[PDB]
Amino acid sequence: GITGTWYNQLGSTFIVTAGADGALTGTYESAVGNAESRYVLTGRYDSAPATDGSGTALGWTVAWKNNYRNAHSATTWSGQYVGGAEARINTQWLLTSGTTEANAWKSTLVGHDTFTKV
Amino acid sequence: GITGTWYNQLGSTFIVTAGADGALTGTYESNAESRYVLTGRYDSAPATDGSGTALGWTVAWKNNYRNAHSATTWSGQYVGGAEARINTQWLLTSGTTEANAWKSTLVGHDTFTKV
Amino acid sequence: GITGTWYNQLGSTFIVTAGADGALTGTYENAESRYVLTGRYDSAPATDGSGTALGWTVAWKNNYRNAHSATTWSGQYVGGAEARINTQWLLTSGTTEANAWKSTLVGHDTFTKV
Amino acid sequence: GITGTWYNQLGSTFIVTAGADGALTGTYESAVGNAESRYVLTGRYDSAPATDGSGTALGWTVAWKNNYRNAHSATTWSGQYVGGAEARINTQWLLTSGTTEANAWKSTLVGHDTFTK
Ligand SMILES: O=C(O)CCCC[C@@H]1SC[C@@H]2NC(=O)N[C@@H]21
Ligand SMILES: O=C(O)CCCC[C@@H]1SC[C@@H]2NC(=O)N[C@@H]21
Repeated sequence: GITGTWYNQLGSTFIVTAGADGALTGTYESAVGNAESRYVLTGRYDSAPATDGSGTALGWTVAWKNNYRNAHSATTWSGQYVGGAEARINTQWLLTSGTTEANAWKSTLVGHDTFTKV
Repeated sequence: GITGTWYNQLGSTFIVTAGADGALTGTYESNAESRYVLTGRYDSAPATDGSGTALGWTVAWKNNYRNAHSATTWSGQYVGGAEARINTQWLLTSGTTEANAWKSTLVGHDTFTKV
Repeated sequence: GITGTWYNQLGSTFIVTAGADGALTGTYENAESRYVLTGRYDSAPATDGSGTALGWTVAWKNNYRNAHSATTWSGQYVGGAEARINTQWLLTSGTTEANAWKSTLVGHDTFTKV
Repeated sequence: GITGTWYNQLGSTFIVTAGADGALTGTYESAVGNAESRYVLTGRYDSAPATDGSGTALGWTVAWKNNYRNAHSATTWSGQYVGGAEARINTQWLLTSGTTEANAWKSTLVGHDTFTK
């Protein structure tokens, strides 16, 4: 159910596969920031979630370097899948750049993404 | 210099291998009962100008014994030198129902040291 | 633009007055559910269609309840017909040190005038 | 306890007064970023915290406008005061800049400061 192709509000594309032991792998395509083309993502998810109507906790990372570009940045997404009519992944993310120690205070962006398969 | 074992101040320990393909893999020890698979990515080609190396990993807090129905992501950067550290901000997201989704997510920071 | 009554999607409601010198003052909503708010905004935003930087704080104490916590919202006002306040918030509950790593929740809210 | 002069790890100066009512008032001066001289802050704190040795939840905002400069941004600190031989305010902060709709994805920095007497 998590496996498949997803989109967010910004129009990025995130092609995950959810493996057996809570492994998340795929590519990420973002509509924004220092980034063109596909980046490798990997993460993890809760492979044994709750029956009680609770969602499925997951997260992934993307290092924004590929064969064409290196932003010297990395983003992590934290959130939960929710199945149903409109299945969706509500996330919060943290994007950190490689900064000198004098710029580390301003090294990290925070934001939230919502993914859907539409 | 990311490869190796790292300690935070909370008593948590992580062992990670920094692969040549920007891969970050290892275990997180929050007692095998407490070890969790870690997976992430890092800037395999950092600047040499005094910048740290951006990185992120994730841990889903399920293993063969427990499941907290949650996941933590770390996003931060490796800083070399004789006093090396990984400085991070994390997001802990819990499995909740929709009416509880506002209370799904803890934020924090950790520093990691080679010790 | 900001001054007035804002509603989020959780039904919850706040009324604020932005004073000329970036003050934000109002209440966050049932008497028992009303709390004092205070914040600050950029009283002189760019004129480039950037929104208006602002934030505020609610400590969750009133004469009826005390949750021993504070929420702060950091976001920006985006005016016009359909105005929105898009925020991010940190909720921190007083904790012992031992539990301080789990002291602070994060999320986001979007408040509208309707 | 909370009332006083505070500094963070950045060499920033946080000068705050806590009201009986739960109001925070004061001035912040940051060592870093698009800032010089003092800025107005306002906040709230729990004016009747727990008895369990829990910290005092609190928060404040600085919109970064003063007569010297304007960064079109606001930082919200959220945290707790911790009494003791080493009084300390541990916080997480959100710095949101006014951005266009297009750049809103990168409007908000997150970070953490701890303030010492
Ligand atoms: O460093 C860069 O400029 C590249 C960052 C990638 C864009 C971010 S990651 C969080 C958010 N979600 C997206 O789909 N895009 C942005
Ligand atoms: O937008 C700007 O450049 C002004 C922001 C002020 C710098 C920040 S606020 C969070 C952090 N704590 C400090 O003492 N300084 C920085």
